Amino acid sequence: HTVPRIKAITSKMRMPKSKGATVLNLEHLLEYAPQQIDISNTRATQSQFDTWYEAVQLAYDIGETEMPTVMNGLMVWCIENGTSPNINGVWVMMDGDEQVEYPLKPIVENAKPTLRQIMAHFSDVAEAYIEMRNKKEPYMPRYGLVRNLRDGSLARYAFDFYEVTSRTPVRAREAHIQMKAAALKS
Amino acid sequence: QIDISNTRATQSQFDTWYEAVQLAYDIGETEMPTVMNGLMVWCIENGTSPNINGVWVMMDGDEQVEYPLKPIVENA
Amino acid sequence: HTVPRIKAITSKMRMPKSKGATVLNLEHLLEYAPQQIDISNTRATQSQFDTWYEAVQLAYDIGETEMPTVMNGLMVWCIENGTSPNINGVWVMMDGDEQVEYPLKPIVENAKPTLRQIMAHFSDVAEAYIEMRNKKEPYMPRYGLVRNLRDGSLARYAFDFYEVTSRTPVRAREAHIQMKAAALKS
Amino acid sequence: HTVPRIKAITSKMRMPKSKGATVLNLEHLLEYAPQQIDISNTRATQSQFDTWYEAVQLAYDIGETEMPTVMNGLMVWCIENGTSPNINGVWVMMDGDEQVEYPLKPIVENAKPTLRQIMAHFSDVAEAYIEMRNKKEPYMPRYGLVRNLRDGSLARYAFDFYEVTSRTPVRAREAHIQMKAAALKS
RNA sequence: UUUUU
RNA sequence: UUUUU
RNA sequence: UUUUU
RNA sequence: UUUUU
RNA sequence: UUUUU
Repeated sequence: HTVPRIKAITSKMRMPKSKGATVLNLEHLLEYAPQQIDISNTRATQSQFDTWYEAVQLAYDIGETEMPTVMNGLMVWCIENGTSPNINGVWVMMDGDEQVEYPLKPIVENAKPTLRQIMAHFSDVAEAYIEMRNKKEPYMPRYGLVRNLRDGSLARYAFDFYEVTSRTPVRAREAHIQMKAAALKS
Repeated sequence: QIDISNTRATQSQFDTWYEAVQLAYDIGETEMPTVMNGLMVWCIENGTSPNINGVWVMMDGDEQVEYPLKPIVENA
Repeated sequence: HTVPRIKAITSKMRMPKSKGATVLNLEHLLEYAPQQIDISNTRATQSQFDTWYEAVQLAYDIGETEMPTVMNGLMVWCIENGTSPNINGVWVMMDGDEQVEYPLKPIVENAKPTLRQIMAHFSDVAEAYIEMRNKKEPYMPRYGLVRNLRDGSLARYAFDFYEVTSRTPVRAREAHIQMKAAALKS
Repeated sequence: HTVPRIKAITSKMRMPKSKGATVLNLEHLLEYAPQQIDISNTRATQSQFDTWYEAVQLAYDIGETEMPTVMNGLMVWCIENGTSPNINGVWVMMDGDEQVEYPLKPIVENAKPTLRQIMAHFSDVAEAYIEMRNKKEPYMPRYGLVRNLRDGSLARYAFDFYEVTSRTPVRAREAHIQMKAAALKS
């Protein structure tokens, strides 16, 4: 009489078995819903990110409360300039009309496995920041200018450490693939 | 078709790998299937090349737990 | 009833967190609006520029009031001739119909990290100066002639130390990319 | 139900055993976290450093309070000039515009196993000092000039007694390897 | 910049 | 990033 | 995976 | 078959 | 390890 429903994982499906015992736990698998970025190797683990954050905070001898401002400045600077392992010298923050420099050693030396993977944690906020800045003036990150990005509307994706995810425009995905290929090309 | 395909590890090889990875983690019979769920999802996201090294990640809710990748690749 | 607005940075966005504490300061990030050229590594820092300016002023034994004229002349000379680290000898100013030479050592030796990055601070004024000079006669900087720039309308961008920014024509950006590639090519 | 964690040192690992008894103490090994430079033979032991410091202080008949200034001067002088066992004569400090010389015998004779290994204790402070000096003028240590170091940004690593550690740039590591090979080459 | 006989 | 004289 | 300054 | 991180 | 003045 009633219309019969179907289970997400069908009852009769070939399953990995060891010693004639199912190797997976379906009860947990159905409820296991980890975000794509939390189980990606292209992004530094939470432990690695915490280690790097603590190391950089200790290197600058900066307190807990002041560190987030430094992190805002570092994210913006990385948005402008690449996050390669080779960057050296000092990165710059603007305290209004005054320029303050911080050493880049602590950031690159403690960033494991890479500074790009560490900054991947800031990818969404970098997107939002570029969106905000573009709402008030033409703000193409310098990485996009180096790559000769002509779209202009792709500025929000045109930084070195952008983490490509499932919920990104296909246009943005293709643009970033092309940009990475061009940058890696000698 | 999949039980007589060389593109798929034999049942004996799969059992050997499963036992080796279970022994490497010092994990019991009951807890291993959860680790296998996490490993399958991680492999779904990231490739299954012989070169993958470091740690693969499971999510115990909002907490990230890492397991060494050596036992998985060396015994496979 | 009323149409509901949306925040620039959405409330529910993945954020970098260390020890279950947000790593960024949104209050400051929203108000953090640093110019693109003030946080660019392709441009010498303000401290480095001040150090170079002071060093060059002291080398010439020139006063505070007379230095800006020397800087005008140096900017024009760099517009004509490249800003490579190799330039040696004397650069030239015109005191009317009289030619006065200044040693190039102090300019190149004190210019850190590079003379190009130091002259990047003069990029906008160089643009304006080339515009002005072109309004009265054909004035293509010698760097554009060496690069065989045929457009003519791109003269305003055809100098060695032009700082490419977000608000530059796409035509100018492509032209300068091609010119830099040609110059670096052996 | 819960996701099972793993121990840093797995329970079932082959261990060195003598007479069927584990030779290592895991409890202490897990907590044993000695800095890399504190267990390196390329650096004089703390006892050797104390012996050398006491010997040099006694040779100069200088008090406890005045010795650190002499040590600052000696570190800077060693930064400029090499720390070979052959250096003889007097090393120089600047008391403003006045030059004061100290005999080099006490420093080299009491420095065991080598003066380079003794000065390795000053490596980090030498790095910082070169960084500071470079922030105000081009300051390449004379050892870098003798080695013909062209990078300029590597000045902070371009002294004889630099102690290569895990947290040093790969660029700096390669540069110092090349510099040491060139210096040792006849 | 030099290197155009 | 540098390498455009 | 890394390699995008 | 392997080689897809 | 030493050998870098």
